[PDB]
Amino acid sequence: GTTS
Amino acid sequence: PWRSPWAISVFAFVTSLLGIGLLLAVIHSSVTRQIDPKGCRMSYMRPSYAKLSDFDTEHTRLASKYSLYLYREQGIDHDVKVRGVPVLFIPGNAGSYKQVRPIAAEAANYFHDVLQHDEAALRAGVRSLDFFTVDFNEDITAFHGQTLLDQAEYLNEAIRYILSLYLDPRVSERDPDLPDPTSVIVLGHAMGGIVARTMLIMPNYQHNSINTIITMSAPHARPPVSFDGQIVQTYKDINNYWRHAYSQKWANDNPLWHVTLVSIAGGGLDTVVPSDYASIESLVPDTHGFTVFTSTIPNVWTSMDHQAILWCDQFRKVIIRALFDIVDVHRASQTKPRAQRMRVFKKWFLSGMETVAEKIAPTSDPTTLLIVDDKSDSITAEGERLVLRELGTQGSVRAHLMPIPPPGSPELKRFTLLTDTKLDKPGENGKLEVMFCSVIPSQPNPTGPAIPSQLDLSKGNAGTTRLACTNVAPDVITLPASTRFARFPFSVRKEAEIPPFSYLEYVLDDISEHQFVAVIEKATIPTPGFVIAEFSDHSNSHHTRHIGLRNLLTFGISLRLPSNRPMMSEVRIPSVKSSLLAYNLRISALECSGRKDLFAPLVRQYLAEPYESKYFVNARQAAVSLHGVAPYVPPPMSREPEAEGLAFQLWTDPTCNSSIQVDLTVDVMGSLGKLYMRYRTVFAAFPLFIVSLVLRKQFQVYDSTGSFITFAEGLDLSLRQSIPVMLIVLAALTLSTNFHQNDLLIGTQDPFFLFLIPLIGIICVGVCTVVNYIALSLTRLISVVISFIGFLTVRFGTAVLLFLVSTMIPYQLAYLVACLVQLGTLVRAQRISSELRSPANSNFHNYVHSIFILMLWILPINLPTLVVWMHNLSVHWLTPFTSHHNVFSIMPFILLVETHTTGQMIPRTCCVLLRHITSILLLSLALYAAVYGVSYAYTLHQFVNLFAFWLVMVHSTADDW
Ligand SMILES: *NCCOP(=O)(O)OC[C@H]1O[C@H](O[C@@H]2[C@@H](OC[C@H]3O[C@H](O[C@H]4[C@H](O)[C@@H](N)[C@@H](O[C@@H]5[C@@H](O)[C@H](O)[C@@H](O)[C@@H](O)[C@H]5OP(=O)(O)OC[C@@H](COCCCCCCCCCCCCCCCCCC)OC(=O)CCC/C=C\C/C=C\C/C=C\C/C=C\CCCCC)O[C@@H]4CO)[C@@H](OP(=O)(O)OCCN)[C@@H](O)[C@@H]3O)O[C@H](CO)[C@@H](O)[C@@H]2O)[C@@H](O[C@H]2O[C@H](CO)[C@@H](O)[C@H](O)[C@@H]2O)[C@@H](O)[C@@H]1O
Ligand SMILES: CC(C)CCC[C@@H](C)[C@H]1CC[C@H]2[C@@H]3CC=C4C[C@@H](O)CC[C@]4(C)[C@H]3CC[C@]12C
Ligand SMILES: CC(C)CCC[C@@H](C)[C@H]1CC[C@H]2[C@@H]3CC=C4C[C@@H](O)CC[C@]4(C)[C@H]3CC[C@]12C
Ligand SMILES: CCCCCCCCCCCCCCCC(=O)O
Repeated sequence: GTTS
Repeated sequence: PWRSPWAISVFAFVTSLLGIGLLLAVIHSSVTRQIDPKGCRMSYMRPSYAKLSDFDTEHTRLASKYSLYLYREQGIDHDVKVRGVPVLFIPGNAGSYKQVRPIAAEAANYFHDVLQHDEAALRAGVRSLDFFTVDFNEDITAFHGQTLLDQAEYLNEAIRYILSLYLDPRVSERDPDLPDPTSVIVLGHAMGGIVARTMLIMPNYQHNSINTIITMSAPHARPPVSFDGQIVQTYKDINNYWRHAYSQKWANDNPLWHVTLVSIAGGGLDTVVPSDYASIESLVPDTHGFTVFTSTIPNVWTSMDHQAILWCDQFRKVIIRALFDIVDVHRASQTKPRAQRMRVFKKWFLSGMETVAEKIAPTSDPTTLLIVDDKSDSITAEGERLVLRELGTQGSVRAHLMPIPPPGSPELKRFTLLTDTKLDKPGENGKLEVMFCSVIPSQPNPTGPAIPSQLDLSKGNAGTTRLACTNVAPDVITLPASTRFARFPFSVRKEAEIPPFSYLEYVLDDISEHQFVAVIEKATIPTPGFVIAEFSDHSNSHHTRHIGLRNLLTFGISLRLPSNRPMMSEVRIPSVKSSLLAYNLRISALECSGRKDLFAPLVRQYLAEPYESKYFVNARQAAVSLHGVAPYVPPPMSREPEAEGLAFQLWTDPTCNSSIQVDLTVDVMGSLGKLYMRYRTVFAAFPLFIVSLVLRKQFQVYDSTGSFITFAEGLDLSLRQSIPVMLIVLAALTLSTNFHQNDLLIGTQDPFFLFLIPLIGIICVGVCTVVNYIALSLTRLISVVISFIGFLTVRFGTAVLLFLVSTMIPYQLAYLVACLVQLGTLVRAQRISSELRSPANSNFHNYVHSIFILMLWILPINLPTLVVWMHNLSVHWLTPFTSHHNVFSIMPFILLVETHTTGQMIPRTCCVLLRHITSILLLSLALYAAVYGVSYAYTLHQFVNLFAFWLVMVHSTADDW
């Protein structure tokens, strides 16, 4: 995934 | 004669135009002038949260409203088990529990990548950090004090649950020989830092359960707004608790003896919480905590938002490294002792050039013995700078030994070394190693076995002088890389980051026991790198400019540092202390003749009062904004005269043989825009100073002539005599061991800042005029809607309110409803006055309008409590209300609004005594709003309630009710  | 409510005097219009103009100039120049560079690199992660749903209403009543989560980073944390040190993150006013993503992910990754393989660090007691985060439903703590207390109580119970987790084999996997955890590390953001401090004074606090508090952008010194009395009282409680506890002489009597509090402030880019309020200098002694700005944190060197302080990449790396250097799972409190924690926090958060900085190498154990020939080719003459323009010219390991001058001379001397090359740690091979060498006597005098001591022999002959040498890597000061291709101390792109400079600064007395400073050039092939080392005299390097603030603001200050100046120069202006004044710094071009300079000039703009240093790489033109003596914060503690005011530390290449010019002038518009953070809260109370003086003039003329003039006409009459006189009284009031000296009026008793009283007065005059016109427009607009409904019809065709407040309605909802009913009465009065245009109908309209303006200027204070109550209803939380306080806080307004709906005009006013009571009450309200309005804005509702009660008494029995 990965978010900020 | 009938004078329109819309008409305004030229005098009152011009003054209101200047007030609105000065408001726009302050607001505009606070978002465009003296703005710090933004240098936060975005952080990305894979978030996951495990709700600890077994922490329920059996443990605390608030668990039906609040929730606790364990952060799990996907790909690193594969199960919901605790395996390390518990850390608790507390979000701020309307913050999210999900704001723990960046700091918790960095901790999860760093232990995975580095520490879990480091067997020595694991042997020393380092484990994972378990990040627990708390869901407060985005509750507004800054505006409600019972919310703050509820959060603190919930989190004390949550800490008990968290520490119970480490007792359960089904939830905890730890080494069996480890002690049980008895403490949690608390990281708080904004009002979370206050919840963290509030937690230690609550009755359900478990002793020794918190020893480490780190807060990011938390207003420790002062409440952000004072709209709630419980917030103000809780701030008094916690601030008094810290001050009283740390004022104890015997540590056993000090409840906060083992507690360290570190306050990190975003700086000038933080527009939610003023960075002035983050100062804990009046709360925590330097042995137990400090306030640091993100602009002085090494490898961060940037200012931050309120929200960016959590997700900044550079900052999260630093905070995680600091947190990993304090944990110790061999101790039941999962941290190192208090002094060791303070030393680590100073290493990771501070520049290293502070007075509280500790020097390790001068008095530590030697780590190498250097054998060097007796020919003394390495040993240079005293008083010569060592300049290495390239590393590895000769092709062999070299030693440059610089003899330390004898301490016989009285004047203070320093050794300074600057290099762009990384300095080798002990027992490591690199390009460069710097070390303090002491002569080993040729006589076989017994000493330590020197088993850790490695040996470097560069003699290659029969001379073979022996030196015991200590590596200085422990005390290296990291400086931002100042090259010609650099503009900021940071880099938002990781690829473009320049490896920082290395700096050593020592007082001669610290290292006098040694005999040499050895710069070991280990490079063989020519590689880029420079080294400058020298001893300098305090007279040659440090300059102080004793120039008054008046002359500095008039002319500015200009210096000419000579060509024969050291690498590092300091310029101190002791008269630059205010946080309200901003400057412009200019550094002249370095006309390096022939050769290029080894590095570009570096300027460190720093204050000792909080730890705020700002770096300007390749400095030519710098905006100087400092967080010094702020208005409403507790007074600064005592300091030596050598640490007062603002200082600039300058690094230039000393081999250029060119003088440098430093200019410092005042930035008038930047200084003007500095006022927004400091005085924004003045505008919930101080416009009531103008309104009360206008209502005083309206009632004076009415009681004397029987014509109740319009608000604009009352303002015109007040600006001529009444308002100017009472601003002079406020100025005279300001001129006439206490930590609350700075809570009243303009926050400062300094005479220089007396112009702030006229400034605030004129801006408040403009704001009151604008709000008057807004209310007139709203009345006319509702009247137009009513007339339009009437035409559409024509062409196409009590005493119960007391019961409501006592049961469930907070008096703020009743106050809003009273304001709406007053607006309805105002619309009715305006319509009647337009239809009939009687002098009696103009009086009632003007009177109702002025009372509406008075009611409307209190609504800002009451509105925050409505949003809290509506939110709690949404969450299904019910808060009981004390009927005695609700009824007495709203009944005078209810009775006044009812009397106005009956259409009764205030009776005109032993009779002169009743005439003077209205004047005295309104004068006292004006003065009270001006003086106690910033710090005690919650009392204005009660005082205006008292005024509404008197007007109900004049209405009743001073006439036929
Ligand atoms: N990766 C890692 C991470 O990342 P992220 O996260 O993604 O990040 C990044 C990003 O960012 C951004 O964005 C962001 C994001 O977000 C997300 C998030 O979300 C959430 O969280 C959130 C929360 O929730 C919220 N709430 C917030 O919070 C906060 C907290 O935190 C804190 O703590 C506290 O403190 C606070 O701050 C809070 O907030 P609040 O509370 O809410 O708010 C506050 C403020 C604002 O408010 C407003 C106010 C109101 C209004 C009113 C006013 C008044 C008015 C006036 C008057 C008028 C009247 C008229 C009259 C007439 C009558 C007659 C009749 O506050 C403030 O600000 C204050 C100030 C202002 C105010 C006031 C003033 C006034 C006045 C004054 C006057 C005058 C005076 C003057 C002068 C005088 C003097 C002179 C003479 C002498 O926030 C947070 C965030 O963080 C969560 O999530 P959830 O939960 O799931 O969800 C929920 C939602 N809600 C978390 O988790 C997350 O994370 O995103 C978004 C989108 O969506 C956005 O939006 C945000 O922002 C961006 O970027 C950025 O970043 C940073 C930020 O963050 C920065 O730094 C940078 O730079 C950039 O920009 C993006 O792009 C990114 O990506
Ligand atoms: C700086 C402050 C004054 C901002 C408010 C400006 C606006 C709302 C004010 C300033 C001067 C005002 C005008 C002054 C005089 C009159 C004459 C009157 O018979 C009708 C309204 C009218 C035409 C006013 C309308 C509103 C007005 C234009
Ligand atoms: C006569 C005029 C000035 C009255 C209008 C002022 C009202 C609408 C304003 C003034 C200050 C405002 C508050 C300032 C900031 C916050 C924090 C936020 O998290 C919730 C809303 C809340 C609590 C605002 C509610 C509305 C508020 C009370
Ligand atoms: C006309 C009325 C204007 C009054 C000005 C009020 C300014 C409000 C300031 C907001 C306080 C900070 C909000 C929460 C911040 C925190 O979490 O600490």
